[PDB]
Amino acid sequence: MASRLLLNNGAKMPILGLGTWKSPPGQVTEAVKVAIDVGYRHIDCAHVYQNENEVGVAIQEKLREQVVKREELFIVSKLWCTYHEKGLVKGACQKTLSDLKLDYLDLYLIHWPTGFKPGKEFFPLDESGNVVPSDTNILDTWAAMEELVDEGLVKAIGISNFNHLQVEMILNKPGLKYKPAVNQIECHPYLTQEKLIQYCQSKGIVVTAYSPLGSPDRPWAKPEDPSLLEDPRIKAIAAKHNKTTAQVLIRFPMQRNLVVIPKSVTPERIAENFKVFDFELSSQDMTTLLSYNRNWRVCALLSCTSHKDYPFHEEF
Ligand SMILES: NC(=O)c1ccc[n+]([C@@H]2O[C@H](COP(=O)([O-])OP(=O)(O)OC[C@H]3O[C@@H](n4cnc5c(N)ncnc54)[C@H](OP(=O)(O)O)[C@@H]3O)[C@@H](O)[C@H]2O)c1
Ligand SMILES: Cc1ccccc1CC(=O)Nc1cc(C)c(S(=O)(=O)NCC(=O)O)c(C)c1
Repeated sequence: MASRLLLNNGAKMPILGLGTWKSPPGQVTEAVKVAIDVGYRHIDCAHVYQNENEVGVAIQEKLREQVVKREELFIVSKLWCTYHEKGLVKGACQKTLSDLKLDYLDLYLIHWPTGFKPGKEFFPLDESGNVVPSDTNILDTWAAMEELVDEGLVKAIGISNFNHLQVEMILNKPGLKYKPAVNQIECHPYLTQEKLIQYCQSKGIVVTAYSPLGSPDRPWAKPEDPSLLEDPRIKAIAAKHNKTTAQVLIRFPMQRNLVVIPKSVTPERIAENFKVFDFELSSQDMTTLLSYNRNWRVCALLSCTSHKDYPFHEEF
């Protein structure tokens, strides 16, 4: 199938990208270099991951070696919650561009709809442990994001972890200049997101599925949580196609017209995860995979369930 998807800004976004959350600074440079060598042209980053400087080193080296041209790459980053205030958005984007060593981003996303109190702490908590919110609203933050497009800093803007009512809020914003091009959300067989995906696609918004493998290395992974990589039913489907369960889990969202960003710092897995364009899951396989949904969430942002903009109280 097509290796890239058309965005509403006219640009094409590679449907397969490399995730970098939890990728150690001392290993992420080699991971990104190997990914580019193998064919990856889309890298998903974020200032909150604390490794954007090292990711930038890999990108610059490959541009310098002439393995790829800048226009061939699709680099994505995200605005953290403590910079939702209108006057802090540009500076947050500039820090990311400085670390990645690029003069523009192909896509910049609002990481979460929730704004936090500005400061050096990524998760500011009060004397009682709750996250301290900021009195900023999604609409004002969006206007600040639109300004980055007009200034040439980013080619497209989008959102992440927004529920359908929050997406609707932006689409109905008075004076809306640029519609969100992408909504990056958690999606895998245990959290299929049928309703939200249908809603977004019907509005011309491309959906990127994160944690496609169930984020086995998530820090809060409890010793006996569900495990997609070891689900016997998924292993059976992979065996039938002579592919690994990870390849099946990556091919799954692709056939739903979604962009997918598996994360890996292991050279052999980075290469294996890219060999997903040579096989096809049947309609029966897809429907079966969709039946495994349990509404199980890897990223629930539990510390902000009290925030006025917490996205997961709504059904979708
Ligand atoms: N917008 C948001 O709020 C948000 C939230 C969560 C995630 N994300 C993004 O989505 C990306 C992916 O999600 P994620 O990091 O949560 O997890 P993931 O991609 O679902 O899983 C990553 C884990 O799977 C392993 N792995 C990779 N390929 C494998 C293979 N072929 N076989 C067996 N194991 C394999 C990795 O190990 P090794 O690395 O050791 O190989 C790592 O432990 C992120 O890195 C980030 O860019 C964004
Ligand atoms: C428990 C624990 C132990 C060691 C190191 C970190 C943590 C907690 C942790 O990982 N926090 C956290 C960090 C980030 C950076 C995000 S996030 O919002 O950035 N989502 C992940 C992503 O975007 O890939 C979230 C939700 C929680």
